[PDB]
Amino acid sequence: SLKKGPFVDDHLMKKVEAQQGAEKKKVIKTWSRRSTIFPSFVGFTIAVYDGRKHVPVYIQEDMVGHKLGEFAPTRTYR
Amino acid sequence: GQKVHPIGMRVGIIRDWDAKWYAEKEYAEFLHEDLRIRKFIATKLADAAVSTIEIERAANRVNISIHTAKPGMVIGKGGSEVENLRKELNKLTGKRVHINIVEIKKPDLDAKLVGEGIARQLENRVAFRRAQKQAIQRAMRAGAKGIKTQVSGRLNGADIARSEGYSEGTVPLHTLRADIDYAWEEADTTYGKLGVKVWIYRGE
Amino acid sequence: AKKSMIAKNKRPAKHSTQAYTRCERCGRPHSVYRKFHLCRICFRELAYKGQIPGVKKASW
Amino acid sequence: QVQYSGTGRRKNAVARVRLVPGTGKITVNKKDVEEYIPHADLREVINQPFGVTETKGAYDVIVNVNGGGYAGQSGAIRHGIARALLQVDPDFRSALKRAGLLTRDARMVERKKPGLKKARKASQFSKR
Amino acid sequence: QKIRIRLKAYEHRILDQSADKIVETAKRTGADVSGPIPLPTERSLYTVIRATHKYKDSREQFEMRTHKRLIDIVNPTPKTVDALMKLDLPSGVNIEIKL
Amino acid sequence: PRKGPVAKRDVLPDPIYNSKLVTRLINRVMVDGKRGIAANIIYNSFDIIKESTGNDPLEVFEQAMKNVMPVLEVKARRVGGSNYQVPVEVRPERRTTLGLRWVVNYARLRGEHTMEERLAKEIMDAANNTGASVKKREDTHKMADANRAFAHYR
RNA sequence: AAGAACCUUACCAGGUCUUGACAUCCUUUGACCACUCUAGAGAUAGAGCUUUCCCUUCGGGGACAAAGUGACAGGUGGUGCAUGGUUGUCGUCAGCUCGUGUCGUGAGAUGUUGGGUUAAGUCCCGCAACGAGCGCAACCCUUAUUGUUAGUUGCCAUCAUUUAGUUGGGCACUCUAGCGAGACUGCCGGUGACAAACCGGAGGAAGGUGGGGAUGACGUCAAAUCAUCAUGCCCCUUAUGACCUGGGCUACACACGUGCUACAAUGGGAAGUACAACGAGUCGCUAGACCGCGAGGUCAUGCAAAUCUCUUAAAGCUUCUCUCAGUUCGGAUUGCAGGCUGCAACUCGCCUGCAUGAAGCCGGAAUCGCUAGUAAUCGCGGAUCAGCACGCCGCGGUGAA
Ligand SMILES: [Zn+2]
Repeated sequence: SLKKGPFVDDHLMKKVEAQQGAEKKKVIKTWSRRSTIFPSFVGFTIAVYDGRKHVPVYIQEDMVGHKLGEFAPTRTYR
Repeated sequence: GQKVHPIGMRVGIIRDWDAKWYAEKEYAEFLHEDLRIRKFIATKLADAAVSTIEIERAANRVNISIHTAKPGMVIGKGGSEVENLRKELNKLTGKRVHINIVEIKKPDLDAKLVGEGIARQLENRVAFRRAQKQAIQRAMRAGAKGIKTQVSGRLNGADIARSEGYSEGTVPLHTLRADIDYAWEEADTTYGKLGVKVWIYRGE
Repeated sequence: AKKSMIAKNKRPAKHSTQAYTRCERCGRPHSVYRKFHLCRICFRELAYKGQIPGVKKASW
Repeated sequence: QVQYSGTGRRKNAVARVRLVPGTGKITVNKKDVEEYIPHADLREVINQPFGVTETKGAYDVIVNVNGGGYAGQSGAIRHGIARALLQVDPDFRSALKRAGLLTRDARMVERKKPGLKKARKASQFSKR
Repeated sequence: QKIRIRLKAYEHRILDQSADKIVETAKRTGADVSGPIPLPTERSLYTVIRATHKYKDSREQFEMRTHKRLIDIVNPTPKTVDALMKLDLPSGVNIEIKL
Repeated sequence: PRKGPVAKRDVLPDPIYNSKLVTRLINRVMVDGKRGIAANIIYNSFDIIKESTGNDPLEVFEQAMKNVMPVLEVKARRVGGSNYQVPVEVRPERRTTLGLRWVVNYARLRGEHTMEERLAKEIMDAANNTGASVKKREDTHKMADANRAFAHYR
């Protein structure tokens, strides 16, 4: 709902700037709950620290319509 | 709890607000300003028996007026302690500040003075019964029409609490034309906290 | 933990959406009027004292 | 000519009526009874002061009235008409007052109460 | 006529007697004054429960009746302007002259 | 209630027909305080009465409210530990009230999508003494005096 | 809890402190800063001008840093059965007491009991009681009519008008708000112990406490609140205190209390077409004009308010379509595309459009509210809010057994 530009977290943007032309690091120990995906992100693996532990997961090219907070749920109903 | 402040019942009917103001768009500043001016007075109220502080508003001159039963003990030496009050006071406000000393008379019929005096005597191992009796007898003999007094807390340094008091003179309360005074005071000896309440009536 | 959280308002916030309002003489974060900077009941207690200018009891 | 004024009040409304001899007409806010006011059939209601006082007319009406809803301000027209008919001839007062229809309804909307849901409606309360 | 004054305060007898003093100075030191026009007395409301922790079924409501006063003076002299901008007392009423 | 009797809430007749009974017919049908719709359907129902086989519709109303309106009633009482009943009298006010009550009961579900020929043919056929409401009155008279036996000694 | 992205929010997963985040005192004091960058999930470590005496009497005093130092600071950690304070309920029920006289060997009683009436210990008759006080009632506020005083930002009766009360004029009306009058069983008839009292009649705007509020005695329930505050005692006080990031606290196999919209034709859809009152406002309400089906966007206008704006009120009324169906009823759930606010609205915000179109045709045993402008229905306003309402408070329209 921000058609004046979609939003990325800036230190995560700092690390993706550090690692696009360089090689890639799977360890990204932060939240990234304020960072969407658009197709210039595919290939990185993110260990989303959901405030409890961190959840390593990579990026798909159809994992592109949305942000970076789906894959570490904080409910755990079982 | 089902009873109401008569000072709340009679404000704006037969008595007035203290901070006689009008304040459009600058109200909270003067509100907490005046509340802090109210808070500083604990140096006086320790031993000088001030009762009320009527607070006025000039152009930009700060105007209060205190009421105590000792005129000489607040003016000090020649007018040297009142100057000390102005000096410590103008640091707090930062405005043209002026204080008035209006000597209130007849301390034998108020509520805050007599009640705070007997709240002082409750600390000094005094029989509270005769304290109530001597207070109501000295209040009646200065001209009155009724006194009610009641004390609550851990009385006599003991078990489960009480709430009682003795009262003389036919005081009306549920009417309006009252001009009566209410005051609440705290006093601890060593066991928690004890409180007193006090009532008068002086015509209409 | 009130006395640190009294000072929590006395600093500037990290950004705009945290400047919450509370009472001044007490520190209740709830039910404080923004006009008088007093809470629910400290307003009520000072209202009976006849010390706030203006306010009376309302009946009609 | 001589104008016949009339005031009108009912149910949080206000009606100023100006009355004049003529053919029997009604103009409310420069409009007829069926123009400014819809379908409502208040012929006996509005012209019932013409029931016994100059039956059934015929005088003409200019009136400027606002406030409230539609029927409540129409109830204000009785005051202007019957009051003005009193102003013309005092001798019709008894025949009106035996049927009444002159005194103001002193009644309007009830003050609420806090705690209750309405002015007298209490909440549904389970026994326990 | 190039002078008009408003008095917005609380106690209406302080209000209208101070209005009477400035109308006194007006019709003494000039001419052609209008009346003391009143104004529709705006009123707010407040509402606080009668408890501390529970018991929502009993409250208490307070209010703020602010009376307002309005006075216009027609064709004055600058001498009564000197009287009006310098006379100040009482205190609980708004003191502000306008065009 | 408990101290004794009470007032009666006097009413005023119509703008046209000048009848308190039709006024009561208006104030029974009025749902949620909307008097415009009830007035429209009642005057148009009298217009439908006046078209087909009707001359004085107040009088066909009065015939209908002769032959639906009762003369007796039952009342489910109790005396000393059991639930009984008794054939009871009726005031003329409650007599008209129960007549209007039964009519507006069967004026609900005739089956016509007209909101008023159910009403019109209701009071027509009640003046013709047909439909279920006149038979409802006759069943009320039927269930009366069969319970005369176990209620004449109380 | 009158507002629950983060904060609030004490519960946790990490990463961090020890005279401390906040107070007072001694010594050096001391005019203390800010900004930029390097790096963190940040809070913070470091480098760059670095904070700079307001009376100088030849002696210092103020803004606070920062440091030594301990006095210490601090705790939403426990005890409503240790408490002050404040509050629910009996319940606006109508009782509760004292002086003098008298009776009783005394505790004590009488009064305050009997007959009538009221909302009432309200009032009458009677009786060894005669009176008084706290209560009830009244004195206060709002509303029902009218007079005076003051006529603009209000109104337009007597004149000209347009986009108009506009412009000139007027204060006639209406309205605004200070003071007044008016209603007290005051009078007629009947009933009653003639008394209290009940009903009918008059005038009157209002007749029988006009309508409505505010006002809650003696006391009961060791009722509720150490989490607003204060507060004895107990315990922590290199940690139960302190700092920050990220998450909850509506996760749900289910049961309960309160509320909203339906299950249609007294209605649904399409078009045209009238009338409120309370309030709210400068970093806010937006006039007018333009763009988009839209939510909204732009240019830009009046206003610290009887002037300007929210703000044409909804239900109304007059036509046209639908013709009793799981249906033009219903709009739950879901996809897509959008707006709005903050730093982003995927956990967890509000709204718009398009696409689907459920359960659901008045509900068992039981159960709730209500006595007249009320019940039922329909809109509107704001406290506090950045945004966030079926909740709460308040106003008004229609209006019944
Ligand atoms: Zn407070």
